[PDB]
Amino acid sequence: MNSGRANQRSKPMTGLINDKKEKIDAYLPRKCDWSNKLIFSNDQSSVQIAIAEVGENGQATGSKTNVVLCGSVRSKGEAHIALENILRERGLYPIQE
Amino acid sequence: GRVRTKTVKRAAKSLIEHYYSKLTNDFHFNKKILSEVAQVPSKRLRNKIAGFATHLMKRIQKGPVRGISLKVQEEERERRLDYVPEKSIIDIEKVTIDNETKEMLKKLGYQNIPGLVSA
Amino acid sequence: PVKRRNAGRSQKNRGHTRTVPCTNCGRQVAKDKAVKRYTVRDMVDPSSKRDIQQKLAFENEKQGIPKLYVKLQYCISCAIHSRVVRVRCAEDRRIRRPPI
Amino acid sequence: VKVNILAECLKDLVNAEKMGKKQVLLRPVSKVVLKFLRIMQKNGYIGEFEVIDDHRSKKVVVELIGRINKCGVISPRYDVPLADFEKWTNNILPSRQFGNVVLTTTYGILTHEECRKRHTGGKILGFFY
Amino acid sequence: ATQRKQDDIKRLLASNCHQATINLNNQMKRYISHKGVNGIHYINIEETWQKIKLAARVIAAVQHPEDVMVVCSRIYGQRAAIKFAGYTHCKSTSSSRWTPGTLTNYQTLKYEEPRVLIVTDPRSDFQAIKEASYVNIPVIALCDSDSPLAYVDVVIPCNNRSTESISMIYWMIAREVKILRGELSKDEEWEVMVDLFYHKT
Amino acid sequence: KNDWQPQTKLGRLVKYGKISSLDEIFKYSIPIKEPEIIDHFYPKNKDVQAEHKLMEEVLQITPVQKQTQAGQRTRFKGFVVVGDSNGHIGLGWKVAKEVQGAIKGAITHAKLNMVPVRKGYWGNKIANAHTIPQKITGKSGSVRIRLVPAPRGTGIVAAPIPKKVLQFAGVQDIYTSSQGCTRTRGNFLKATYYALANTYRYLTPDFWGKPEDNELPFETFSEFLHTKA
RNA sequence: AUAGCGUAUAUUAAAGUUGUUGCAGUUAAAAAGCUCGUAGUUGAACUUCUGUUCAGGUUCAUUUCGAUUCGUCGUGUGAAACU
RNA sequence: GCAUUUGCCAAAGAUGUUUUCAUUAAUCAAGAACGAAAGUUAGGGGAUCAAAGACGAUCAGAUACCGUCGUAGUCUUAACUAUAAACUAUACCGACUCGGGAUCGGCUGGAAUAAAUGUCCAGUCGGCACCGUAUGAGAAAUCAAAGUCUUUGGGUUCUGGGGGAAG
Ligand SMILES: [Mg+2]
Ligand SMILES: [Mg+2]
Ligand SMILES: [Mg+2]
Ligand SMILES: [Mg+2]
Ligand SMILES: [Mg+2]
Ligand SMILES: [Mg+2]
Ligand SMILES: [Mg+2]
Ligand SMILES: [Mg+2]
Ligand SMILES: [Mg+2]
Ligand SMILES: [Mg+2]
Ligand SMILES: [Mg+2]
Ligand SMILES: [Mg+2]
Ligand SMILES: [Zn+2]
Repeated sequence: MNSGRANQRSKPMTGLINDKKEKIDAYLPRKCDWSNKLIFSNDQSSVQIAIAEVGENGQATGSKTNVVLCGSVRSKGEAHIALENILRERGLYPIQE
Repeated sequence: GRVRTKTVKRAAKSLIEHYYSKLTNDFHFNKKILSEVAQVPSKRLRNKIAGFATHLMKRIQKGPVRGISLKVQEEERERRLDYVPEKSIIDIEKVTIDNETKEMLKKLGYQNIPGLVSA
Repeated sequence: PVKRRNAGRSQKNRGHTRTVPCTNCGRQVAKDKAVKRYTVRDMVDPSSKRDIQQKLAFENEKQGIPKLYVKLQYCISCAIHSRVVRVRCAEDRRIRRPPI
Repeated sequence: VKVNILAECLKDLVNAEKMGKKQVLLRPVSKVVLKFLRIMQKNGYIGEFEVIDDHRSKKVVVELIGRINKCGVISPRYDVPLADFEKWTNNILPSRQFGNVVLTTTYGILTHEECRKRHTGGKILGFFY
Repeated sequence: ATQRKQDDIKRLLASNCHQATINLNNQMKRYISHKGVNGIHYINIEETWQKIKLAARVIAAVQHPEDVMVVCSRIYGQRAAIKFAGYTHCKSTSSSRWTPGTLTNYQTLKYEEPRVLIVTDPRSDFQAIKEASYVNIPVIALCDSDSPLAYVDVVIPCNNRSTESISMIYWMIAREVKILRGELSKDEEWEVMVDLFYHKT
Repeated sequence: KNDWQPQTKLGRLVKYGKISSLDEIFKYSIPIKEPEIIDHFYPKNKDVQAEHKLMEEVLQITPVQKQTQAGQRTRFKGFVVVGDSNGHIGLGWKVAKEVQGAIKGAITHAKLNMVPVRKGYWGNKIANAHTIPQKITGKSGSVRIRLVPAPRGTGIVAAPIPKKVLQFAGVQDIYTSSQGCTRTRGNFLKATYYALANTYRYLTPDFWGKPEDNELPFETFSEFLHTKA
């Protein structure tokens, strides 16, 4: 039962847009990739993990997946889970052999 | 009442820190070394520093000492500590498995991997 | 300012608990609240022990002098004054199995 | 004693969204709870949901992403004439710009907006934003 | 199960990486396979292998290695992790005494600002993790069944009790990082013995 | 020594003119400890017409007492607000035995505390977001403040203190509600500030889609940082 | 403040210090010593779900277009909740 | 409020049910059953303590703390009385939000032995609690509720509105 989660990412995020179709929003916060919360200016503990892409020779491609996680999630110790699953849905975990 | 103070121990730390290769178990040597190396306003002071630094040379000869990090001597000491036999302990081709370990391997299906001896 | 969560007495799941007279004074105190220590001492000073063990008629005694058994129950005022229990800092205050 | 099944299911829901939970088991359930969910889903907040038939009342698993800031019930279910709409949208909702107050009407259960477009009103159920 | 992978799991088993104490932080419920008659808690090794590789991929990801920081308290992983930092060109906490403020206080002498942090026992090294929490710094931890996962991003289930275990974990991670960095062939065996990382008495 | 030598990685990245805008720092949620980084983005060349002029205001100065070894030892606390009327605000406070000291330290504090207020629309969305996207709440000590969005030109309806904060934030139009002991000025100020901060915490419906995935400045600029200066 | 301006008293906001919206009740004033119980207030889930086709508008979007003009109109095509 | 043995009498929870009924329920002005101690009425009883009282001592004064006595009381039948810091100073029914061992009562498997109304292990339902912890609450002390409250409404009784005057 994945459907809503997928549709959620289907379209891009937009700050405030007036009728003249400007973007009014000073910056577009990163949102957590698990809980989907907003990443604070002030968030002491919010984290962005970059994980490398691997060619069949073991080579790093220089390509990176970035997984953002938010303070409440790491803090509750959900992180070690969230990450793994975020890597499943992106097709990067488990690691093939 | 022979307890030694802040100034003196900071001093001694520094003097060993930079100079350890120059320094001797002899007080009378180290005091002259210090005199050349540093600005010490007192005879008495210099001597206290030299004495404590000597003391710490002796303590260093015996082993590790808190507060002083001599990186050259520590890396030499590190290379010292390595010794490797050819066989290791770790034999890939022969490995021993408990009963319970075996049960978990059954769970993963790895129970039969080459070179596994049950106990 | 609730001081203790226990409120000093070990009693829960009941309305009422039997009251005991304090050894030292005799004041009635709650059996939960009471500072109770069981004491097994010897009736006699070690020196005095030597003296008596000389004179014991029956040589078939191996530690053949009885111990004195006391169940000692103190009201609070008494067990504080008498140092059986003494004032401790807030954090330690909750420590449960302390001795040696 | 259970009063207001919509209230149970709604509060349990919000709780699990708030705890960052990925899904909710919801029990027991009614028409109204399912129509309310069909409403929140249609409107973008919850995701797909599944209904489980135990021979009695029922159970409902709800996939949530996270969107819901709050979703409440109002009890008692007051009477909300078209005149009073202003009150309730100002009192209950975070801003004019979004969020819904759901109502039962003789024309069925509606976003308060659906009510202006259907020109009716009168029984307040809950809200979500 | 390639020959490579079989060698990996053999090494891991032999080093007794899968033996845990008896407590289960429930946070670990997923990483633990068997619970024994003797109370010994047994880790699924596949999870271990997977996580090692994942970790290596996080470390390969930081551009400049000195921005990865290994932190160890206990005596076993002092040796092992200083060797790790050696082959991995990253920073080591050598002194078992982690100074409060190391990540937080830009004024301290030990002051660091890594991109990624690696800790040996989340329970022992806890102050490091707590500090990382103040700075937006992600964490790879070596984790036994008794270990708290609060503020831990990558869990590698291990036995962080023994030298054998810790050392060969840091070793395997190092070898895989080497591979990913093209400092080593994927097919080729590594001439560095695990025995280096063991703690000498 | 009027030249700033950065003690922060971010400090280097800022002084050497690498990180583009302030809001960007806010975006990647990079902790600002250095009260220089802020004066950077606000240039002191003094062109009188910019709304990006950075403003400092002392709000409170308190004679705080201590009973110490038979003496009664006084210090001063002070509260300071910093803001450009455009989107950015900070609040700080400091205790010191000399007044102008408390003031300077509190200015520094307030700068370290810079925060991105979000500006929304009340009714139909036309030109300048004159208010907040939602209703939100500050909480400090006993005190509570609720900020409710107001229609165009309503102006700031709020007590002298939170009014001052809000004006520094550049919220033009707002409705206020306050609970608690509000005469505790530090708690009132704090509350208003935290409230203003929660604007960006709220997930409004327009934030729903997939965000951009970027690399942190530090990963991009890694080459720069590892040159030795 | 200003041809007005002080003062006293009742009453309104200030008051979320009467609270339906909307308050408090471990220690600031505040849960009845405890049960039964009538008035009162309060009450679990299920019933024509649904799908297919037509039309009328009403909205929406816009790589459909147009006409003119300082913005409406006509038209697409699909997309909605309707009726 | 309840702690000696045994027998009798009615009662109770939890658990166990692929038993039956089928909304019969929640809370509650009226109205009722209880309700420590002390106290009251009419009989008993009277060992211990022991208000009042009598004395010793102490003291400037002690009609007090200490000591020797001692009545009512303390115990008991029938009756009244209705009150306590009658205290978790925390209303009842119902959901939902963390982790961990242990404990009392059922049940369900499993294991050891000297083979059982006993051990141990793993479940689980219900109790009394405890220990961590909250990116939940609070003025705080603190609170796994005192949480799911300006993002304010699950059901229902009760109580408070500066201090005294004054229960
Ligand atoms: Mg009582
Ligand atoms: Mg007020
Ligand atoms: Mg009082
Ligand atoms: Mg009904
Ligand atoms: Mg009588
Ligand atoms: Mg006299
Ligand atoms: Mg007597
Ligand atoms: Mg059995
Ligand atoms: Mg409150
Ligand atoms: Mg708090
Ligand atoms: Mg607790
Ligand atoms: Mg309320
Ligand atoms: Zn006593």
